[PDB]
Amino acid sequence: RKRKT
Amino acid sequence: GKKRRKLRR
Amino acid sequence: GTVNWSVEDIVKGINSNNLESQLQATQAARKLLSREKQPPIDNIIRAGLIPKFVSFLGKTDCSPIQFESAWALTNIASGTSEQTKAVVDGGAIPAFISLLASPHAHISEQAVWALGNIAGDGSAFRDLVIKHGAIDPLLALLAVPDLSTLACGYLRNLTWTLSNLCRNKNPAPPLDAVEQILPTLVRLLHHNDPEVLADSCWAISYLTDGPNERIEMVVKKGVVPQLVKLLGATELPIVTPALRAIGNIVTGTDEQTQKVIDAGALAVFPSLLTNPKTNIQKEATWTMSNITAGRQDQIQQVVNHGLVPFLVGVLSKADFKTQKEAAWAITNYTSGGTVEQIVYLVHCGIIEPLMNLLSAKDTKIIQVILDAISNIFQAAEKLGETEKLSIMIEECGGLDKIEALQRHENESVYKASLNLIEKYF
Repeated sequence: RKRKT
Repeated sequence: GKKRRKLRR
Repeated sequence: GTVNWSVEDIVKGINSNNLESQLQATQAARKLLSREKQPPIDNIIRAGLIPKFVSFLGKTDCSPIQFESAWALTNIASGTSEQTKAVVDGGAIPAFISLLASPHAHISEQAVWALGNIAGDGSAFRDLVIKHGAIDPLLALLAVPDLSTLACGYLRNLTWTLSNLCRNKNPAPPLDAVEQILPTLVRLLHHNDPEVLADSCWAISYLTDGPNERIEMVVKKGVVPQLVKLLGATELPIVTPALRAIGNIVTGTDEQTQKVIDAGALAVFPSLLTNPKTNIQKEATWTMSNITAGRQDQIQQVVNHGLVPFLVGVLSKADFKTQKEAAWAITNYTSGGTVEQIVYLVHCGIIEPLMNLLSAKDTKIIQVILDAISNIFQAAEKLGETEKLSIMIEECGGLDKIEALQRHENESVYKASLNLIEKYF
């Protein structure tokens, strides 16, 4: 789910 | 800003 | 007296076997290189002058020619990569690291500035500067009881350079160098000078970009609190890197994210998500999307701070890049949320502006919104309300939009669009 950067 | 030119003391 | 010589004049004098004759030419060259309009860097380089300048740096006898070389060489290093390379090839680096020990503040300052330009150029030079041992004496300039006894410009320069030793990412700076720099960094993060605070935040920002192991290093120094105070600053040169630091931290682990929330960051976001500077708005919404991509405990904190209305707000009317981040915020939220949480999102008026963005020349976002619209319906099935939900979507013109998307230049877009029409229309 998390999106770097 | 990555690099910097000195133009006066 | 030494204003506007020819480069031919500068060469003739610097080649003379006369130290005062050389000093006046090196002062001519410096005034050339620090003029406002286009400085003649390539003629100087091509004149063959970098090596004689580099040698003047070691003339501890003549303090003033050290300064003028340092300055000249600084300004050559401030140009293109090919140009910085000329300075580095001359053997400048070990020479400047020597100058850091100088008893003359204005000379050590200049060597700081110069190393700054050299490390600023990119990963390879940054790493070379560290291999030559710059970090030990740089930090020793800061070994004082109280930073305020240092001169403004000095401190600011010194901060800018440390900041370039953290910059440039792949390859990220050596873990060993980072471990050593962080205490001084944390200390600068607490100094009251907006420029010092700006470049400190930029450094942290640089460090916290990348792998979660890197994030941990920083967060374990307990700077997350101070970062959030900076988040509420009024000077946009401070808020911007402060915000990018916080936003980097919350791409990491849930435990890392919770340090940010626990530190009260969410209280600042109504201000940040309605900020006039577009660049702030876009990065604040991006930050939100990586919080709503967290634990249900953590999503609920987004809710309690009344941030969902602000997301609905950004979805409604920001510039497109910001709206693109807002979609992710909503998709991530509907991926990890309670039944009750997805209901709240709908009750805050999420459906109408979600549909307007189905009319956007981008597939990437359409893919995102469709996935979001899906998860809402799935929560609608678990509460038996998919009737009322499909009405809303039609009553606001969503189905006019959705239907026409089966006829779309894309595989998984035409797929998921008509997958909805099947199961619900």
